[PDB]
Amino acid sequence: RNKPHVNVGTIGHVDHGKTTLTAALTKVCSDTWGGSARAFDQIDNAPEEKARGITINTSHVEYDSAVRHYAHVDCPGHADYVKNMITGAAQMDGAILVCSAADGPMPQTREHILLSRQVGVPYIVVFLNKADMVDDAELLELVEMEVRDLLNTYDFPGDDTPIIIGSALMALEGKDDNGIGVSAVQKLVETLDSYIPEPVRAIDQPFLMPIEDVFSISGRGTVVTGRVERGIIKVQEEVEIVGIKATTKTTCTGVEMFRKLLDEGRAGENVGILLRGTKREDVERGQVLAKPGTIKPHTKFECEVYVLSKEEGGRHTPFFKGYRPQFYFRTTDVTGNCELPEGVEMVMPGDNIKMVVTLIAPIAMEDGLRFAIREGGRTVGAGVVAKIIELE
Amino acid sequence: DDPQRRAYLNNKFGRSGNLDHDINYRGNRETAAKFFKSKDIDPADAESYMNGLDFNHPVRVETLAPGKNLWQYQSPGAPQGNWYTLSPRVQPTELGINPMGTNRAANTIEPKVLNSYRTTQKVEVLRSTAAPTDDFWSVKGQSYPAKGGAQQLFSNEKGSFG
Ligand SMILES: Nc1nc2c(ncn2[C@@H]2O[C@H](COP(=O)(O)OP(=O)(O)O)[C@@H](O)[C@H]2O)c(=O)[nH]1
Ligand SMILES: [Mg+2]
Repeated sequence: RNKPHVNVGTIGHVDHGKTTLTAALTKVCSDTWGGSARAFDQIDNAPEEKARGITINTSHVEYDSAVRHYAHVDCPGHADYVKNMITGAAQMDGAILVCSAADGPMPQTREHILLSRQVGVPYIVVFLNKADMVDDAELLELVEMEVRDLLNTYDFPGDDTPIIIGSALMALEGKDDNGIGVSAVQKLVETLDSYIPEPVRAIDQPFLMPIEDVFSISGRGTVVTGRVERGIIKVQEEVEIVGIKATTKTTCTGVEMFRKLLDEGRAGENVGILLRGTKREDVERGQVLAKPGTIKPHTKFECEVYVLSKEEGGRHTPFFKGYRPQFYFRTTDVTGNCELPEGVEMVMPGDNIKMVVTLIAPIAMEDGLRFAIREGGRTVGAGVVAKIIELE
Repeated sequence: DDPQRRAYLNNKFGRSGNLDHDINYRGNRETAAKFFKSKDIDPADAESYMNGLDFNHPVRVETLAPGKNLWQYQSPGAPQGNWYTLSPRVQPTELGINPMGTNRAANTIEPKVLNSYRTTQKVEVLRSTAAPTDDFWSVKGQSYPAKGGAQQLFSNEKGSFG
């Protein structure tokens, strides 16, 4: 059978049954659709992942359905979820919000929904855990309406959102009394198959390549070198130079990899593309080559940012309203102002906040784009474009 | 979704209006329970202590450096309590406690005296606003209702504080 990969994870409050639901998922999928089961204790004892930033205790597991292959992520604590979500360290094409029905919604639940909205998690399936401890169905109905209200609150289709009632523990221990056990988790996986759409492949995305360097020879021409992030660039294709200054229109006359001249340049490849009728004064760093009308430059945008603590190499001092840190976008450094959220004027190193950044130069950007925040060239924070603020 | 039934459920199960409020409520209660389990004893008493905490206002766990001067009302000749107050100008009723307490050996009822303490070590404390509770303790016959408007501090590490 052929099954495509899909990235998911468990999010919710502490002790609501995230890891338990993970172990239940791998167990039930192993017993039903086949595969290798995983251990609760192994996942709970999440090993440190070193990444390129702050150390995040993250557990990766895998389980196969009838038609899909699922890569799942779980974290012990809320901080781990903050660091893991805000940074690119974990990509989720779908999120599984597990909420204890016996305890009801909790601060980290709503905060994880909010973070899912901000960081760009596009779909959320809700698993109402601990339904074995509740005899009154009316409570399940109420909590359902509550989580639906939370989803509707943060621009998630809570009215159409699939909510599944069950118990991760009762499902893991293989009893399935009533409808709560392995049947419920099976319906969860099936729901992952039916509700969460298939991820668009990076080679099928519109073309996007951050210009790393520019070579110009007066009479001969100018070639721009860098690594292709998305899509494929072909010879004689029209492309847009976006960022820093006014968007320009050009045509790719040739693709060059090392010595070789190629028919095209695909994503992941480090290439140099020749631009027709262009000059070095026209092309700068940080600008990107893109499919026409797929990207645009912006100066002012709302984003979610995480400040590095003193231990992980961050600053020793909080922020102000007039803070002007450096912002690292793809391949460039750009100075930009920052506006703090309402009611707050001081943020300690280690916090995550909703910040409104106003750059001094327009950068070709999209919603969900992760970026860096640096001081004196060294990373002091990391963020992600929550939403572009239009000026019209 | 049709209302009224949502109202039916909210009124039935305790819920009061906006969800965010009850969420913060639950979060604060959870924080209190977590503190009580994490630091020393967590038996039956934890619940009674919990009754004394108001969770509508935020109750947060905090770590206190040494040299911080805090004070507490205690009955004459009574052993050091676990509760403390930040400011001396706080009325006893505001702290969820009776203005006066029982005095052993004497066996007499006497006004609680404010005592001044300093931190000799770094100690973990549970910040919280007092709930309006009935104070049957410290008075054998009198049960005393308390306004409970003021902030409180809790630490079972008496040696660290006293
Ligand atoms: N009684 C009961 N307990 C449960 C159920 N599901 C999970 N738990 C408990 O919840 C605890 C927390 O597990 P979990 O939330 O998955 O760990 P986390 O991912 O690190 O937050 C576990 O120790 C389980 O004993 C359930 O259906 N019934
Ligand atoms: Mg866990």
